[PDB]
Amino acid sequence: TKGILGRKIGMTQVFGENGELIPVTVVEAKENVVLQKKTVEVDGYNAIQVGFEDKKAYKKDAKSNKYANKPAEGHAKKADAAPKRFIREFRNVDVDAYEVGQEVSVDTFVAGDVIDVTGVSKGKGFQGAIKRHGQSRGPMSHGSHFHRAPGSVGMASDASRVFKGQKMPGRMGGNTVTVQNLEVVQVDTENKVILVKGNVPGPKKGLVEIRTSIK
Amino acid sequence: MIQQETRLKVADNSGAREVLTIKVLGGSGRKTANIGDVIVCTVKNATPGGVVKKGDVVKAVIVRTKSGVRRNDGSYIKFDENACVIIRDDKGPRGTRIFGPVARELREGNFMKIVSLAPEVL
Amino acid sequence: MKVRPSVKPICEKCKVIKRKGKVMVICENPKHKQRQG
Amino acid sequence: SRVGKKIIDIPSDVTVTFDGNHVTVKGPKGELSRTLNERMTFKQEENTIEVVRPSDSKEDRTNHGTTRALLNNMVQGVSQGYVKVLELVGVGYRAQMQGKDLILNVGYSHPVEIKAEENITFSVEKNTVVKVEGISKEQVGALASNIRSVRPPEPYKGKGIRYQGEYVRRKEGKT
RNA sequence: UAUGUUAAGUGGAAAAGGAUGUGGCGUUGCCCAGACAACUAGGAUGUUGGCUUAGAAGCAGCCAUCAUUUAAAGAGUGCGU
RNA sequence: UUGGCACCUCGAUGUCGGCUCAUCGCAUCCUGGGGCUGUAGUCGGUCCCAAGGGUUGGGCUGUUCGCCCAUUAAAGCGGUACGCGAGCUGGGUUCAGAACGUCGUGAGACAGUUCGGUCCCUAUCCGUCGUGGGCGUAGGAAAUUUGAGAGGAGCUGUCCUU
RNA sequence: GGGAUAAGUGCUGAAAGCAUCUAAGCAUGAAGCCCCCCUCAAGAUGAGAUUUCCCAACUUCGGUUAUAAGAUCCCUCAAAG
Ligand SMILES: CC[C@H]1OC(=O)[C@H](C)[C@@H](OC(=O)NCCCOCCC#Cc2ccc3c(=O)c(C(=O)O)cn(C)c3c2)[C@H](C)[C@@H](O[C@@H]2O[C@H](C)C[C@H](N(C)C)[C@H]2O)[C@](C)(OC)C[C@@H](C)C(=O)[C@H](C)[C@H]2NC(=O)O[C@@]21C
Ligand SMILES: [Mg+2]
Repeated sequence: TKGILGRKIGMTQVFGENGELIPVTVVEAKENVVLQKKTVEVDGYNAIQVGFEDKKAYKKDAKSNKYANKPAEGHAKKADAAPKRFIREFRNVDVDAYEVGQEVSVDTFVAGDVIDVTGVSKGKGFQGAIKRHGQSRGPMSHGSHFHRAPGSVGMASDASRVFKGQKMPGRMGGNTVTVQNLEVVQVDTENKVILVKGNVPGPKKGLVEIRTSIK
Repeated sequence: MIQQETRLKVADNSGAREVLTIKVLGGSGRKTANIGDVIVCTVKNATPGGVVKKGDVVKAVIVRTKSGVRRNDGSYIKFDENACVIIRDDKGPRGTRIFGPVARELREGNFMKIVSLAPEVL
Repeated sequence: MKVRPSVKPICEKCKVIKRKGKVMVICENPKHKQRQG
Repeated sequence: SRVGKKIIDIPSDVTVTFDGNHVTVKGPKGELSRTLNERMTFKQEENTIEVVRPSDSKEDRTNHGTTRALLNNMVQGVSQGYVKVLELVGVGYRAQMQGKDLILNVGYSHPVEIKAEENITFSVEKNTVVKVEGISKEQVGALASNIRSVRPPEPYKGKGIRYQGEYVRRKEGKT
């Protein structure tokens, strides 16, 4: 029903009614603007696109994503908006209620909703078999030479091959993760911040896509 | 964090001066326990006399572990020694002159005779 | 329900029927209900 | 097939509209519309209808008698009506209505509610005898089965929703 | 092409055995006097008589198992202890 | 499983237990649905459908196994070169030393014990886990995307109430 | 929480005027199947969809410069490695 693009600032704690330490993740949602209203007969599925943050305007000889390029200026000027930095869309919302060009405000959420925050994880880089996959590693003594490597990767002559999905070393992080059934403790309308009980995925200064639980 | 092969002091005049644990009841694969959790244990030092004697297998409930426990407000209670109290399979102690403090979390586990026969609930 | 490679009437009140491919016995004694065969 | 050929049917103050395959019967209590077997033909004389098998194959002898009794059930049911009676035996086992639905109290720590449907009516009697009524014999049968499946009879004290006059094999388990 | 067979994907892995699956060829005992169905038509008699057995009168077991009230009838074809 | 056959491998196919990692069957150990019972419900027994998931920690032996002590809802049976040593150990077994019992006149011998006894290899290809570049998608681009498919989860206890 | 099922339970129902879960049809029914939930996914060579941006001027005939829109080189960096 509701959706807002925000970014993660950090974590703190709130002493709620009945003195309970509620661990919280503060999220800064500001100038969320609808840029389109997808429709079933025009695009095949009804949804709305929200742009977050604020890039600078086009300049000739730009060398960074700080400034908008001509292609993006046009997309945002059709919604009379400023070029934005992060653009996502929401399907769960009902399109008739919204309108192209409106601001999505932190106050969309009331205290005590149930939301799903979808971000991207923090990068751990190239990581071994046991940190990436939770594997028990071998003996550290008693004359062992098998400390952290993964064990057998297969059988023998039957399946003279390694099967797909064998949990081997690679790059951890950089995965979209959706924590479910979190809730908001307070919405602040002036500093533009939605506080969410628990913890959310991602580095500090990241991007979170808060919407209403699908369960 | 109390696991098997952990030696605990007894906090009763039941007859056992110090005991060690074998299992932590409560689930397949359960490995650890804290205040308010029951275990199986065999005494290793008994008083001359007492109802419980050396080498017996007994139920018991943890009180005042040194890892301690978080409370819902962000308050933590820690202690300087592990300790335990023997039970009679009805959440009831054996001695009646329990020594040392006891946490307030034993109230919930309905170990009320343990909380009533205690120097300090905390 | 007995499932045996030999469905045969056990009582005189026993009727062999063929339902859904399988030769069964349906009787008023629930003990004599049988299935395969 | 004796059922089929021999036994001729008897339309009684009803209107059996044999429109090709799809028949219709309408009378005092309502209208029933079924689609009967293709190969079969029908000969309706005055106040009588006769079904005819095109051959004598096992195939055209079994279908024959089947949908000769499925017409009778329609005409006999659109004129006389079909009703099934269910009893409820047991201390505290009751039966009460709720307006187009029936609530059952059969010792289930929860009330069970059977909602009614088109062309089907329900009623109770002395809070024990439920009665399902309607024009289709296969709706009165379907519903009455649904209302006995709530708690079918048990073998020790007979407690449960039993069809009126249904032998409940009673075992004699002892304390 | 002609004439038939299967309904299981049989064809396109087993067997003793089990079966109102279906096709063929005989043989047959019954049937318009009207066999076979549930044909909702009667169902019991002196009489369990005798051994009557835990008393038990279609069950813990020898059956001595007589004629029919009768269109049709058995000291009960039979479900029972 | 114990075997029988001697068909590939003696210009070498490392053999037993344990560790790491599993994967598959179902004749199912638990959990779900049922027919039953010499099932009153809890109880158990039997058979059927079911393989989605789950299916402990220790003492003793090199042990697999088995017994025992505590638990658990359960502590399943098998295949995979009795899965897996170019992933690990090397306790057992199978070299040279030694010793006891036995056999041999003797050198020596025993699948009889016992103490000790070197586990090499920088990955070419297929395979697998990640991560780039090229090109194609009838113009060149920036962003948002539906989902053909594919993968992951999938367990369950106790208490209270009725 | 849907949808289709397994053993099973039925409803109406004849072959076989009776019966009967079955043959037509039509019900219900499991941690199982499908969807539902999380993630990857148009190299899905079938290469999909939506919005926007760029748009001339020599040819002697494009097998054409260089430029748009857009990027990169290079350099300061890390929420990434
Ligand atoms: C360091 C690099 C060198 O590697 C090696 O030494 C490794 C360690 C060696 O691994 C093994 O020991 N077995 C694995 C351990 C198995 O223990 C069980 C307990 C035992 C025993 C035993 C039995 C009999 C005798 C024996 O009777 C006797 C005598 O003298 O009579 C001498 N003792 C010592 C015996 C001891 C290689 C790899 C070895 O191969 C393997 O041996 C097996 C016989 C067969 C294996 N397969 C074919 C199944 C084979 O793979 C060789 C033979 O080396 C001795 C390798 C050959 C090629 C070499 O010579 C190279 C050049 C090595 N020489 C050197 O300098 O570099 C080396 C690479
Ligand atoms: Mg060779």
